[PDB]
Amino acid sequence: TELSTILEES
Amino acid sequence: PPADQEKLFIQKLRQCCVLFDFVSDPLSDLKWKEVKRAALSEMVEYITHNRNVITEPIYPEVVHMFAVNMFRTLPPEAAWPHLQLVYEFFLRFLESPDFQPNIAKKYIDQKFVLQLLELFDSEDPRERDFLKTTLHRIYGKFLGLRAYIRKQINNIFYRFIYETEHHNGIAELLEILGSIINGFALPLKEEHKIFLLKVLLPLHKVKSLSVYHPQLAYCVVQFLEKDSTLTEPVVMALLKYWPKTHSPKEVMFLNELEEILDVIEPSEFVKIMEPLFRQLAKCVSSPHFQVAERALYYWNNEYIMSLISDNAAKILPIMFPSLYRNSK
Repeated sequence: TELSTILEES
Repeated sequence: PPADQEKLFIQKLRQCCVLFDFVSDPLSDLKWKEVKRAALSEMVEYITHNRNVITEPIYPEVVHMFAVNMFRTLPPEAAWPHLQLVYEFFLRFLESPDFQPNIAKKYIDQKFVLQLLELFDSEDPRERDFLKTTLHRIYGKFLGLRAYIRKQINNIFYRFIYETEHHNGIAELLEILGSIINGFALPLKEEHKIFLLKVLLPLHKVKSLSVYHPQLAYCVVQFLEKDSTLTEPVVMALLKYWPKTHSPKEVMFLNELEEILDVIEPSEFVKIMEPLFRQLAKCVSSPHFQVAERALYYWNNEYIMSLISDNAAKILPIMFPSLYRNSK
């Protein structure tokens, strides 16, 4: 579990 | 057309909300634990592989079943087989391509993510790993909760720095934020910059830094790859929070300091190179061999020698004073 990036804004 | 398939799903979810504990009769207890474990395993494989099974009435039942089993009082655990299946079932519920956040937002509210954060103080690392993945998925799918989740994570950090100084989920929370920082928008908003200077940097002061240090260093480096302007107050803060008492703890600062130098801009390097190499010179002459070995490894870094060769007029008189002087 490295956790994928979460984009703040599209 | 017939809700028999949906009604049985709701039945089995509601059946898992019975915290019976038969006691007295051990056989009836094992029979109950089996049917609950079997029902959970059946629903895990059902929601993972069958398509179009997460209908609208299923959402409130799943969130209720998760809340009745998970949201408890943390012990100061033999029931983990059941708990693990509930985490797996909820994770497969969130990750399903049929999962609609427009419907689940009515039940994954602020009160839910607050009780989810209280569980991060669990002493079981397997539980914190499931909580880490679960909250990471909730943040990424519920935009109406992102501001609230960031606010409550800080409240846990402020209490950990200036009050209790005890929380078992500091590392898992920092691992989640590292993925949020990597996706921050072009002009870093003030909220994120205040979080770096007043939360992430003071986290180096806590004594239990050795537990979450790899995760803390990653969040600090990712901040400097987004905005290189923040390099100066970060490096000067590490030098402030640097352990003046020569101990193996300052080996961790040396690792974080090289990881920063690997992404530092040249113009940002010359602004803090003097106070940094003055501390670095103290480490190469430290009585603790372990911290001198780690500092001397900086020369093996290809990029760092390039910044030294370009600033030899100021860095060399600091590292090797008996061999290089300086003037105007």
